[PDB]
Amino acid sequence: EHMRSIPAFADFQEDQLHQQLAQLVKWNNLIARQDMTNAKTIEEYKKKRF
Amino acid sequence: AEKWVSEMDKIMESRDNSSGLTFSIAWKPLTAESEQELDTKDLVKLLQRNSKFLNEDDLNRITKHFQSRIGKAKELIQLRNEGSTLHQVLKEVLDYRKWFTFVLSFKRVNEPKRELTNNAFFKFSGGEKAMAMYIPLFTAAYSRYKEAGEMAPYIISLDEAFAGVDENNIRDMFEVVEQLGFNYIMNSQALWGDYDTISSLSICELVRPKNADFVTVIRYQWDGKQRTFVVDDEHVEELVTHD
Amino acid sequence: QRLEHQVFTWIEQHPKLIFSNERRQEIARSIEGLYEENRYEQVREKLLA
Amino acid sequence: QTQLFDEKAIQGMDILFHHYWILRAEQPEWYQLIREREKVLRRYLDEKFGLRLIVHQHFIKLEKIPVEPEGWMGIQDFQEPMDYAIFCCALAFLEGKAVDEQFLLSELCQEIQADYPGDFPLDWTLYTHRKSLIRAVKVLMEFQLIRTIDGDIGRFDQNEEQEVLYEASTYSRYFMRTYPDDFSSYQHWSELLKEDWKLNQEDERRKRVYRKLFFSPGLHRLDQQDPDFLYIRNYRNRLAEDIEKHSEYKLHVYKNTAFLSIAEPRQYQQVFPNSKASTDIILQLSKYIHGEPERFKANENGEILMTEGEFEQVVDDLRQQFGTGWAKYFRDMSTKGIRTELLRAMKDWMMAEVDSETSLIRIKSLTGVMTGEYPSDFQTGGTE
Amino acid sequence: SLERSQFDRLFQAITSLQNELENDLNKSAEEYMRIWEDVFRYFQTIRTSTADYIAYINSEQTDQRMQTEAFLVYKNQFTTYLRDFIVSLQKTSLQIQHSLSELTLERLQHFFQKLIEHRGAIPRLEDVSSSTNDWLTEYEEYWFSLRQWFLGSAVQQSELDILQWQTNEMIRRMTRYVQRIGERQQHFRSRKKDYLQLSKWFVECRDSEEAHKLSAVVFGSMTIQHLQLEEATTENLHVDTWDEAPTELTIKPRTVRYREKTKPGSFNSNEQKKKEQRELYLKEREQEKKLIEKYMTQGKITLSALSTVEPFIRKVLLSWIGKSMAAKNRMVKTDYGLHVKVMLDYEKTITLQAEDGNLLMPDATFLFEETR
Amino acid sequence: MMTEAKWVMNRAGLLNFWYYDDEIFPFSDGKLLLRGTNGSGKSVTMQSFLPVLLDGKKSPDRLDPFGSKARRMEDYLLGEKEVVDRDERTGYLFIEYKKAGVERYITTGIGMQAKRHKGIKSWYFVITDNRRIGYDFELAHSQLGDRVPFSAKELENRIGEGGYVVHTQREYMELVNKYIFGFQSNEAYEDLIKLLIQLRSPKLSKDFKPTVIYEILESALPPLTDDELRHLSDTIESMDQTQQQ
Amino acid sequence: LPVLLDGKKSPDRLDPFGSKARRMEDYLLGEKEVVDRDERTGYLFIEYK
Ligand SMILES: Nc1ncnc2c1ncn2[C@@H]1O[C@H](COP(=O)(O)OP(=O)(O)O)[C@@H](O)[C@H]1O
Repeated sequence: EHMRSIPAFADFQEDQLHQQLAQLVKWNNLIARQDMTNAKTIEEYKKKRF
Repeated sequence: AEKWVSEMDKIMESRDNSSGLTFSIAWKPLTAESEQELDTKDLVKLLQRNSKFLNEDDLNRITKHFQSRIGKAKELIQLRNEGSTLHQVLKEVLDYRKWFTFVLSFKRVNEPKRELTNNAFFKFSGGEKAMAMYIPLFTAAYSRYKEAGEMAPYIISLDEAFAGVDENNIRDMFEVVEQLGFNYIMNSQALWGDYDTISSLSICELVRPKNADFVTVIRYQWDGKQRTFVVDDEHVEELVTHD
Repeated sequence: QRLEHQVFTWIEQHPKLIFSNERRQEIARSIEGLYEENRYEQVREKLLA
Repeated sequence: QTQLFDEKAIQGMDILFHHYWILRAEQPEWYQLIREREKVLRRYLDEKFGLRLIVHQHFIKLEKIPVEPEGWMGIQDFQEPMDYAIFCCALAFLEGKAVDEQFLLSELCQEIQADYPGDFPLDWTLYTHRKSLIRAVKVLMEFQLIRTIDGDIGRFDQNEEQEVLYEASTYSRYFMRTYPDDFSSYQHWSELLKEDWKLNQEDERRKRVYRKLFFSPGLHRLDQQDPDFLYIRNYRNRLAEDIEKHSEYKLHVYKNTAFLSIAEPRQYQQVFPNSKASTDIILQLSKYIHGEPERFKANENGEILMTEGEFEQVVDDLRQQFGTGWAKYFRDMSTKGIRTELLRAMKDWMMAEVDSETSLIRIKSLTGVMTGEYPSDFQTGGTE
Repeated sequence: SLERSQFDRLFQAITSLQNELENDLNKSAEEYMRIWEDVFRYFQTIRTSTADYIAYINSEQTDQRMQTEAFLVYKNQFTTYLRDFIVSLQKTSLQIQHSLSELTLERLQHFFQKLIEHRGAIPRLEDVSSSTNDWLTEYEEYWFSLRQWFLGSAVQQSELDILQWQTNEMIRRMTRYVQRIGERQQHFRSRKKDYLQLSKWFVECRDSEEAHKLSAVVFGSMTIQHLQLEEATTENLHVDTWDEAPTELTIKPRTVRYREKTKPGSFNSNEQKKKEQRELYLKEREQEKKLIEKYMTQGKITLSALSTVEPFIRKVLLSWIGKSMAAKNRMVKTDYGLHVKVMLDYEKTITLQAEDGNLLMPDATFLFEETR
Repeated sequence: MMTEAKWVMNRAGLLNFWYYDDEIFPFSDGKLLLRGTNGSGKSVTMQSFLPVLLDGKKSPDRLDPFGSKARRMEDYLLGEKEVVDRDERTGYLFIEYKKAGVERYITTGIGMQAKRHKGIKSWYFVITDNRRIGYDFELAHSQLGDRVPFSAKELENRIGEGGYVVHTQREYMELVNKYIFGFQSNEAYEDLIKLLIQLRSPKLSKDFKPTVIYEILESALPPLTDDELRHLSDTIESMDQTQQQ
Repeated sequence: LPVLLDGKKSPDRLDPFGSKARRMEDYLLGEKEVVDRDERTGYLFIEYK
């Protein structure tokens, strides 16, 4: 959402965001947790989100 | 509520009543049952205390008083075996209408103000009784509207209109209602609304003897002197033609 | 229900035809009982009347 | 300052009876109303009925344990035993899920399939099994035992691949009451009743009579010396006075039956007569029985005995006379089907019994309380 | 971490503003600009604080954080927010709301004009083409925003009120979640064996009736049923229902041939009934009026004069006599439009005769007034 | 500036309501006085008109004079089963305000459908185009030969251009206030209606003495609506539950 | 009646059923608020011919 708010990246997509975020966690910029606690749709439940 | 009572008293003082009497009402805080609690009178004084004069110390005191009241609510739950949920006990402890009481007062001509207890009321004459009983109610229903805009029609609805007022004095009650300027729907078993103080009025008579499934409406009219029938213009045309 | 609507929209578009209240009741009920009691013939027969 | 049984208490009692339980999160008005009088309700229920009223933070529940179970009592949305089995297995599954835990419909189906205790495995490739599971899940959702994260279970009927995301709600814990011993030591449901009444030895008879009156549509005289009916006969007046005082109902007593009538049934209540067409034929049959007292002379116990053939003949006679006015559902169905449907309906209301051995039909005296007919102008219309 | 003096600073600024407005524009323009600057700097500070805090409270971070120990972290952060921010809001909002109630646009426009003076004094090199009236409107809209924030409006709940109500809702939510954690931890005494035993029992059932019976015994009856009847017609314990008089119902035939309705029904518009009833009632009234008129003598009735009277007139006269003594003026009213005055002499043995009985009573006179 | 021109109530209708079939009571300069032998409806009519049409709340307490729960709105709408052989109806109540000294009319009315002890719908409406029911507007078309009161959709269609139709008491009360009364708040309107209800209670006629006035006024003050206490009671109950656990 | 038949003035003889709603003392005095009395002496007597 924040990426889409900025005019330059307003057209952002989830896939490029995931590529960059995986890249970042490779650099230890972030602490990754797996989202197994709650969901809102079937696919969200099946997804091993973070 | 205090503003409402203040407006009501202002209106009750700002008129002269045909019975040679003037009324005034006040909404005063009561004294608590005993000193075994934070006396509710202190809390009421703090609440009525003007905001400008409020200060952090008074805020702390008010919070303390409310804490005490809630503690009393829990204590009452435990002590009263009725098993009522805490919600009821809170709604009882914090109900402010119990903290205040009304006091009606009347002032005969050039005599000191007095409180209107039942006993004093019975000494009154019929017109005095009617005025005392039906000025506070009408003046209250009129005070409420003053909160309203200028488009509002001052409506009231009286059931068994004025039952109890001695037949002669109902004239004065209608005079009062006329003066305030109410629009109303009143029902009665014997009231005919032929009193000369009523500028204009519409009377409908219902008839269905015991079990008939249809109500028959006989619509009259009034103009202050005489009570004619009503025949509707379109209905006059239809009646002329339908013969 | 839609057919009833169309029939009584056909009447009210033709003001020169005088369908009394009683005949309107007759048509209403005859439509109301389509294919359970009476075929369509009893409706259009009254319109044609 | 003491409480008294008043309009609020009567309303609370009716609400308690006519629902399985009341939930705070969904019925806040009813929950609040019931709780305020909860002291008086507990006292009265304990003294007269003996039912345990369970008042909790999230719900209020009256453990309506019947004196003698009857067909209409059970969960009505279910139509086969397999539905009950799947319902119980689903509950067992929910015991394994923490509150607000989320599980997919496939997991629930798999666990139910694994646990299902029958000799014959539960299989999802069938239509009937999937329909049974959908009915079970619908009843579960009715009691808010499980909430639905968006999806659609109805499609499961025609698409076994359907998927749904469900959430175990807190109420699942409290749904089923507690049982006396290690419940597994018992071998048949009848043994449960012998326990639940082992706690009510004190004035068992009064609680018995009150439960039968309030729960069942009627109370039939077992024989000439039925103790419950003897009790009612001995205390007709005070029973009537107490019941009128404490509830809307008014007692009736006859030689062979006793029941409570209700004058102004509120929305949530079930009553006879009602909209369902089968009642119309029940009223017509009642009138037809009234009309031939010598042919259908009731035996001393108030029963009227007829064989399936005789009942079918009666139904044919009714189809001849009043059939023109029956609902199109029955007008198009053969005699034996009408007999089956009418007998199911009359069973639900304890109007009649099908004799287990001889297939003999027993029409109970309760049927003769009410009779119905078409308006005379239509009947003359039926002549035209 | 917020500052507990936020509302204290804003209150001091508004207090100085009140102090100067009481002096009625008798001071320099720079003072007014500084006062306004302090006031709205602090107000914008508070506005940012409330925006951020309400975002924190609403945070879906909280909503997912309920399911863990992290909620404890959220609880600590939330209680810090309440203890630093909202407590000050509660202590100072009342006085602020009062002061803002005092200060409308009317008490401010001269102060706006002097603010404008100082604004002109500033050598603004910006794109200042907006007229002095534009500066006035900017300041007025700013102050109206402040007034709406605290006092709200007759059509919208103030910002303060919405903030406070959301805070209370969140407090209830958090306490209830702690309750739920207690519930989750305590109760776990699983019943699984009971449920599987129950399923085993149910599958053994032959047919639906047996299964429903078992469900009733196990879970308990899900409802109750009863017969509808309008009255406790019978009272006889000794008669079988068949031999008793049944209760008769009107079965509605389930064919439109007779009647069946789902959409709004029709009524009869029974005007002829009403016409008949009105005419009969008014005829009765007129005839009674005439019967009263029949005895009128020179505009009044004196009982001693009456020779023989209709029983109805006797009853009407007794009604009048009774009613008259109730009213001190001894005036009476009648449905015929006739005011009636009743005077009583009570030393007399006078007989009022009719077809039935001779009533001895004290003499009376009845005057009728001119209803014109 | 001038004063606004005050509204006045001159007309009051019923349509297939109670034993009323099609009646419209006129007001002479905003005043009206029903009368008749007891058991004739002199009370039920007024209860139907006021204060029901002012806010639209129809719960038994509002109709009930004692404040008890004797009769529901359905019972008034359908009438005693022992008298009228019907179990389904659609009734219309409405009042017609007129601006004194001008020829503009605003109507407000309720629409109900009831099936004996089966549940009662309701829809409220307000007409603002200066049409008057019975002169250039109607509620029951003669189509099909009989008279059928309009259903919700038809009423919305005919009114929709000139007025609003709503299906919730809150919206109706806000509309009526906004147009006729113009209170600057909903709370004041609610308290006014509470006082009007109190006036219309019968304790005056019997116990004619001042302490009745104290009870009437004391009952007029608005108490703490359960919502405001709900946060406090819920929170304290949860905290005490935690303590016990 | 029946007071002067026997003389039993207890509330059970006054109330139409026997309740304690109203008592002979108030009947003699008259209700508290309606009158200022607090003491009185009265008589009741029937005459037979
Ligand atoms: N639901 C009901 N239950 C009992 N009586 C009803 C009901 N509805 C209407 N009634 C009738 O309403 C009629 C008029 O009542 P009401 O006008 O309030 O008395 P009054 O005119 O003397 O003030 C009564 O004759 C009563 O029978």
